Amino acid sequence: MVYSYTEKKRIRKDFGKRPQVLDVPYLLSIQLDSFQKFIEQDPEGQYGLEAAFRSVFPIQSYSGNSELQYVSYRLGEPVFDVQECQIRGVTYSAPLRVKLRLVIYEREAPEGTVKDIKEQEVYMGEIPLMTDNGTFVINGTERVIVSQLHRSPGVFFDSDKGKTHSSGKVLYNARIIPYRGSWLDFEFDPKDNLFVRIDRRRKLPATIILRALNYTTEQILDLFFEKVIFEIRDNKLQMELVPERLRGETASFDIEANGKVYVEKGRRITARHIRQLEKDDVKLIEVPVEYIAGKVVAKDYIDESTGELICAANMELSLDLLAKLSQSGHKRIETLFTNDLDHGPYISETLRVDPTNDRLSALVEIYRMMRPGEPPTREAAESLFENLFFSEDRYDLSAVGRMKFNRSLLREEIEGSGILSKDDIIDVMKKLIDIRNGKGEVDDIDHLGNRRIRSVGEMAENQFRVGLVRVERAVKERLSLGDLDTLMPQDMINAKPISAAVKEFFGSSQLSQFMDQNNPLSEITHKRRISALGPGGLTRERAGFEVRDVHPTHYGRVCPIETPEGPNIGLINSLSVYAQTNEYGFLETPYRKVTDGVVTDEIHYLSAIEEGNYVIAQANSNLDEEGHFVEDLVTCRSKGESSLFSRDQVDYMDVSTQQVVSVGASLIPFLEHDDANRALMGANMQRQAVPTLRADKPLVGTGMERAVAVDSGVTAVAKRGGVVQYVDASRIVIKVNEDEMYPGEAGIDIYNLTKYTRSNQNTCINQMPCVSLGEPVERGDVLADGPSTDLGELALGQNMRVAFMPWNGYNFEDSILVSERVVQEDRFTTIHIQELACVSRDTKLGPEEITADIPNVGEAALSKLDESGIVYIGAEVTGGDILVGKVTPKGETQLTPEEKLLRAIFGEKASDVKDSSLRVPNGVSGTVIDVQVFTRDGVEKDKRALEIEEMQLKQAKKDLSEELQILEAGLFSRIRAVLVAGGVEAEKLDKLPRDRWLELGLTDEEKQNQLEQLAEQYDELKHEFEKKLEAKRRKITQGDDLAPGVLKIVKVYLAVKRRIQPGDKMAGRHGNKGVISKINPIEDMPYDENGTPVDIVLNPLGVPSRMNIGQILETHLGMAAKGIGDKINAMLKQQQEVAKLREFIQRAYDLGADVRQKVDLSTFSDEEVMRLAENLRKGMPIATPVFDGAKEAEIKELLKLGDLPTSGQIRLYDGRTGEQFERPVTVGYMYMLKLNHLVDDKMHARSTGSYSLVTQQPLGGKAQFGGQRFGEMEVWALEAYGAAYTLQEMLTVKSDDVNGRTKMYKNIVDGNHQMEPGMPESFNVLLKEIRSLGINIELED
Amino acid sequence: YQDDELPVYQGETTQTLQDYLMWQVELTPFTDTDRAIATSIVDAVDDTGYLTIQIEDIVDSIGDDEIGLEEVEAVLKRIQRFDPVGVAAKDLRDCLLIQLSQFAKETPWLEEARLIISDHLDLLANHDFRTLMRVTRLKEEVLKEAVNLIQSLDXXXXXXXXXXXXXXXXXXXXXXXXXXXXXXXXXSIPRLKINQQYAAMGNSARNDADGQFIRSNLQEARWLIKSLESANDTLLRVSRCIVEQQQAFFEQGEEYMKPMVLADIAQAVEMHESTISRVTTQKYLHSPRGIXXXXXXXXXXXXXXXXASSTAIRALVKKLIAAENPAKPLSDSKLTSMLSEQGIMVARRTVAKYRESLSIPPSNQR
Amino acid sequence: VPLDGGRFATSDLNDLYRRVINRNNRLKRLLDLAAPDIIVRNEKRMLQEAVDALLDNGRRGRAITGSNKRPLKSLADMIKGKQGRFRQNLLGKRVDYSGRSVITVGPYLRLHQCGLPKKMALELFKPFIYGKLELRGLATTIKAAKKMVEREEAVVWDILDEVIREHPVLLNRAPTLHRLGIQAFEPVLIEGKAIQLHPLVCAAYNADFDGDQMAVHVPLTLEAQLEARALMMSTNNILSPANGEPIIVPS
Amino acid sequence: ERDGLFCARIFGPVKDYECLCGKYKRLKHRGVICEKCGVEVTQTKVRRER
RNA sequence: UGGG
Repeated sequence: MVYSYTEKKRIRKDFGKRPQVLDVPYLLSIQLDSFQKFIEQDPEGQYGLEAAFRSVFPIQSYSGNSELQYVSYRLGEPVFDVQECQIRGVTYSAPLRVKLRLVIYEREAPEGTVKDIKEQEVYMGEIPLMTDNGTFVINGTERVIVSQLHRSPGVFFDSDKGKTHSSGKVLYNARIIPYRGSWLDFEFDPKDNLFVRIDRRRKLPATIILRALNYTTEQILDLFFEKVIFEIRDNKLQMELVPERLRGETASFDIEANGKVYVEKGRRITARHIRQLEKDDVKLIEVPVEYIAGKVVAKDYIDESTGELICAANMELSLDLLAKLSQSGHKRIETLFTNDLDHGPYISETLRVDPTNDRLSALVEIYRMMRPGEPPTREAAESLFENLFFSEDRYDLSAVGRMKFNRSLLREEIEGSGILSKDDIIDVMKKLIDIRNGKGEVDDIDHLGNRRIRSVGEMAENQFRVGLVRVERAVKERLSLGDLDTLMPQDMINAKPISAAVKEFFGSSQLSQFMDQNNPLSEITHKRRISALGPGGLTRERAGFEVRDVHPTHYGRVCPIETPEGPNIGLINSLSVYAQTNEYGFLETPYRKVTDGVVTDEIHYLSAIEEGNYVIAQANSNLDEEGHFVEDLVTCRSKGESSLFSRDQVDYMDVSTQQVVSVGASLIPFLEHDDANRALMGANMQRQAVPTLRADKPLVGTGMERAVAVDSGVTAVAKRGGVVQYVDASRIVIKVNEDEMYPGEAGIDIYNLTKYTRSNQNTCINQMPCVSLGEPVERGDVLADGPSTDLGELALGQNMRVAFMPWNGYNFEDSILVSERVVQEDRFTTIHIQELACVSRDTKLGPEEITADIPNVGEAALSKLDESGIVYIGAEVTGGDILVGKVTPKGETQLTPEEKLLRAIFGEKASDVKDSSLRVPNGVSGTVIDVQVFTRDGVEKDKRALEIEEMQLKQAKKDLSEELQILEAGLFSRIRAVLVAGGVEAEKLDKLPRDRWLELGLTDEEKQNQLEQLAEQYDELKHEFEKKLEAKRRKITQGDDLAPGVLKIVKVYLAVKRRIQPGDKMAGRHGNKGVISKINPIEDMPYDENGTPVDIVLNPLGVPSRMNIGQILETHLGMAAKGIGDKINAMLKQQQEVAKLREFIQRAYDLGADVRQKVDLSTFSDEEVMRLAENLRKGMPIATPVFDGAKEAEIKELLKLGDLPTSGQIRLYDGRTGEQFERPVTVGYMYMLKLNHLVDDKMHARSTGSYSLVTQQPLGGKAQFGGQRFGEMEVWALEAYGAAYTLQEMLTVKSDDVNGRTKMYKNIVDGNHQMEPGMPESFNVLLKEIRSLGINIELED
Repeated sequence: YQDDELPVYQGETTQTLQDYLMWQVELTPFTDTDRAIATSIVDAVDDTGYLTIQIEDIVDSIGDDEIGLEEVEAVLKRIQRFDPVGVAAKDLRDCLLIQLSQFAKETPWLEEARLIISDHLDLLANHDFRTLMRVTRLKEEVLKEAVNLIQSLDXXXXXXXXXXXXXXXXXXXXXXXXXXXXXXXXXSIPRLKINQQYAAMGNSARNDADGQFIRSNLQEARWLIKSLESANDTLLRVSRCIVEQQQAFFEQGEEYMKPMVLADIAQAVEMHESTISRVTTQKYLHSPRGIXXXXXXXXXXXXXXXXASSTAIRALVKKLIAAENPAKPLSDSKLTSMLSEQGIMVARRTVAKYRESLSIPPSNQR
Repeated sequence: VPLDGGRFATSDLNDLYRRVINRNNRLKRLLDLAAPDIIVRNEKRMLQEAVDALLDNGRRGRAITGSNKRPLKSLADMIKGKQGRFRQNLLGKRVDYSGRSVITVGPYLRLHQCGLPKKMALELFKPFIYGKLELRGLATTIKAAKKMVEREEAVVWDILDEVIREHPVLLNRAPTLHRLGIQAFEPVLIEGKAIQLHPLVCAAYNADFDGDQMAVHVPLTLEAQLEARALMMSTNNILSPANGEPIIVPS
Repeated sequence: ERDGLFCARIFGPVKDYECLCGKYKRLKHRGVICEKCGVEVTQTKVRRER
């Protein structure tokens, strides 16, 4: 335990205090999981290639009876690896093999085929592959794609907030949104009528859209309403009783029931009389006539004598109609309830809005009402109805639409057809009215349970589907006139829409951009990101208010801390450490089951809807040995709230406390002691850190750095470890142990470490061996460390000794002062790498050769150039020196003696060729690293291109011969065994070459078996390794693909060193970013009683205002951190015995209460104690978890172990006057960071640059020499001062005056200092732009 | 950070900078007429900056009214020094004379030889020295540092230039050979025209106006689409048909070339000559040789019944006169007889001009 | 502005002219042809939409390009900039001699002075440098003095010291609100890549030092130096014209 | 092209004082009409004026 | 994407 083979070198101290149930996962897995979902064979139809294949296929031409049947698919092996394909600048992809067969139906026969043709498929498209590090390599780029955040398809009931007409009326609408196709919306107007909006068109009533569903008015009222039974016959005039349906009522007359009084006139409507009359059983009783005039007939009743009828529905009656309907002979007439308390009259007004009760008519008004164009032909109405409404291809809800659709309606089935049925939208309408009736709740938009994310797999599947349908459109047309086509699955498929669709999506998009190469943490947080943008998207500006606010469902899924500030606030987010994604695309978070009074160790992942109903315990809570709670009242959360609950009322447990913080902010110790916004800045500034020469371990830390560094994929992870054989800077090999081995071929592990290589930000990356020799390796090891990594631990910055005071007022506001010692020690130094390219192209005048130095240039620049005009490796190029020369011929020379005389003295070219060359720009100084030049097939390479081929061939042969050497090593071992078995000549047997001629015949069995088998193995391994070496050599040298117009490409790399300077722009992880005002010498820095000056000094003024207590705690805990290491170092200066050092180390690690760290000495025997001591000589890596920290008692005790003053303050003396400062001073060690922002590129100071051809103004860009900008508020200010000439020179002469330039400059050279203003050209531009219009403007004399 | 469509904007190209001599004269402290005379001088400066017109033509073109040549001459010599080591003055002597005046003003054997070599006998000493070594009185290799110093003396101007217009062909039309057939596959093909029509079709139904705009927005757009997609498809089909006709009709790999009347290639597709000959003007061809769909359509009767036009003859004639003259024949008629021995029926009178043409040293190589 | 990669590039507003002239030549060629009235009415409508789309892009047909889509631009949007005067005129000009560096703060350089980087120098003052090089007789031709500046001889540093001594240089920040955001100070050459600003004046800029950049301008001629020295000197004006309570007060 | 946008003749000469079809190159010829077209000599800054 |  607690080994890992790295950790035995250096131990971290953890304060613990709470256990961790589950380990941190791979944490990139979900990303790869998406890729793992895109490529696989799924018979069930899961999202991937098979879903699009079964979606588009089978395909058939119209009335041609020809079908195509696709069967599965297959993927081939890439032509290159990651390294070589990244170096050559070629995209990294894989071939696509998807088989399909052609079937020709029989002519003029039912359900028959004359012949079927199954042949091999044609090569189409290229599908890239996601690297093990999680990047998509295209054109030599990292190209990390960010996941998308959007709303899930389904039904959304919205209250809209109820403010529309200002009259204070609530309006409940709803939106059914499918996955693809037209969106359907239902809305209420203040008129209290139902209206329908289809694809944001004009508002139409809900009756005209339902009328096309073949529901008659009687079926509409009978289906969508509950009619009360009423019958008036023989003057009785009685109705049925509705005690439960009728609550409140107004009685205008006495109501008696079965001869007994029931409700008196003006009687109380309270539940007393309702229950009194409800207890007794009363049949239908008579009522007065006045109650009928308020009722409305539901169904359509006709007289039995004659055929005519009265209207349809939604029409009241009169006292004169009772004679007609009573004389007609109708015994019973069903009428709707006509009672408004919770319910109310609806849909009646909508019936009154439109005349059309019929499918044909309503189809006409919906057709012509939608499309402004050609009126309906009665074909277009049905074609747009069936095509735009539910259909197989156009309308698909699939799993999210059907699942959320059935869940919103409380339906039992979780699946169904991909299209809506007739009763589905009717149910949406019934519940939709039920929301207005007062029953039900309004779903929130910001609620995450309805908010779904997508990944690269589903989007790439969508684009591949769009391309495959785009081809499917063209395939159907060629099958009609094709008749019999030999080898049909060959030329009938074009790969241009496929490779162009997927190559266009991966190549260019707003969700696919360059990965940040600075630090591994910026890579991890770059690969894990949430964005509301994308194809459905939320673009910007709009929809940005409530949505940006924090919602309680964001607790254990997205980190509230990390987010950019000004533009993107509330949009970009970061997932939690333990957060994962469901198969359906929903985020869940784990919990810990609690049964009875004990807490079970099993975990259960819950979603928002699942966790909302149950109760989850608070993060920090005590525990017992059996798992019982110490306190009865436990803080918990039920629904959207928090409060105390009983020990038996809590369902689950929060497990770890870090579930609410992402990986970037998980490296901030004592997060509770810093402000929320300042920690938001601290997590942002730590991602911009630039790596340096040597990474120093942080004294104050967390312990998440290990999983971040090993899971970032930057370092070298050792697989199937074993005894190390050979080590080296660029190569490390390991001999695998015999325990885990694959039978046959033997072989050992080889590792090629990545040397200095250009970045996207121009920085450098490197790897160095962490092991020496003769030590084993366990699986899951770290062989090398990438940039800003130390022994597998992630150190992205360098510690310093902080002193808090002002020093002679040199620190002002947030600024900082640095000692010269930091500059002398080389700390805070970075290296950049710049790529330079020169192209040679074939023009109209013929090819452009690169050779024969440069014309019209002295030998000064020619001495540095050779090998066809390229610089040597290791040369230092400064200034405007030409790195690569080039000659472009010009053949326009004709005749006259001046040409012959010009060619007499000089000859050769005689100035017929231009001097254009690479021409390295100024402001760049450094040496050369690598020559990347690419050449063309059959262009007769020559030059130096053969040297790199000899290097690659020598390397491939050198590292290739090792495995073979092992092959005949073991082979000669076995042959040695069989020759020693009998007739052993001892050393003489090894002295004779060629296996001593196979030891003659020896025994007969070995002569017919062992000898021929041994020679067969020798010839097989020999010729096999020679064949593989020849194929590899043929693989090294290959013609590089390039454009038909380009001839040859030259690329050379440069390196530049950058040292710390007053430009500064440093930062901490607590949100503190200063600048360097002055660099003081060591003599001027304050020193303690021992004479040790402080390295860095900060201003305390920012501590109370910015509310950062983690800084000071980091300084004191840094003192207690380094003091112990100084004790071990002081003990090692005297070469103390292993016993005393063992007692001091063991006494050092076991301190503190609890901390649940059981690591202890008296285990490692002899050495490895002195190794870890020599490792911790510099300092002790104390690790502090995020939400579990240390305390003042632990800091003071651990500090008193180092004999340091408990108050954390030490006396200091002045470095100049030497006087003692009044009051003590807090000293410490804080972790310091450098930022990519430097004054090297931020200084310009333009004098006279190039001018634009339009408006005669300078440009704005640096390098191309921008003149910055002079704005409107500046003219406002200069008008506030009242200076006419100071602004007058800047408005005209310095900008828009053509003659003011030359004449002004001429007056300045002579020293006249005369203005002589002139007329601006931009005003003339405005003049002409107005003159183009019919408006005339003219100056006056 | 891609900013959607990207800048894609007019941009106001800032390069220009053909001649800065105007900005140089603008800073020269002239009085009154010297500025106008200087502007008259700088206008006649050639792009090469070696020999510019005639000194008398300037003065005759000034509209003198006195202002004799003694002034404008001092303006010449005056600007030539402020020039980048020199400009114009022609004569081919004044360039090297001014370049050596302010360069050094000392070294071993600079001015002593430079004055006589620059003054006279230069053109006589350009080919070889020989007897001139006895005229200059120098002994053996003493002049090696002199002429060696002149070699570095060097077109006098053309230092600034700054002409980014390199004029590249790029793609255009391509052909390929394989499986025993060197047949072009029309190896361009953006497909944008094809793609745009397909893509634009989606665009027509995307107005989202509610005005329908069936009369103007819908029919006109459709017409434009038919009009541009049909025109691009017809142009691409004509270019592919002409590229295939010229491909199959003549083979580049085979030695020599076959003359094609404009009519034979026009008679293959049965199209008028002007239509195809106009298509072959600005359209080039890219194969794995050289770098035009115009030089491969050269027509000539070759003036013989036994065989090809002039391209084959011209290449052959330069391949003949290339290696020849072991001694110093310096002969064109002998090349016309050797060419006549193959049955080409060369006149041998106009043969030299053809042979001489296009950088050939003949007949001045004698 | 033809590009070598894209051959001849055409502006979005250029196609409107060839479109209106195209439909105009169609209407004129088809007019005298003596054709039915429906076709010539359709031609009048197409030309009407063409001219109306040329003058005003917004509303109406809002014609869309095939390749780049977008509404493109018409004369109404091409007036100036944003369809204001702001971008290319009315204080939209970039002038010259501007800023672009970081600001620092020393506890020296009296309140009328500011540290000017010596590398930031030698460039803004090039006209003065050439003037004094031609005045003192150390050179003759302008190109010779240009080579002397490019070779940065030690004498050029002394002459530059003579130039910068009393020559004022005015400072301004990027989001200037009140008038005190832009002032005029006396430069003093300092060794470094940044500018040292007086601390007490920083409160007038309402900024802090995180490494913020700045804007710098150099007045030319003469009267501009008198308007900078007599007005924008922070030693000349203290009381802010808002409260009347003093500013630059230490903190 | 003649009679077109930014055409020669009207709107001014394209390059320096040169004229079409190689006539009246520079300098002493100012007021004049070219043989083939109405091209005249100008500083070429008139492109904005016309 | 990022800085005030």
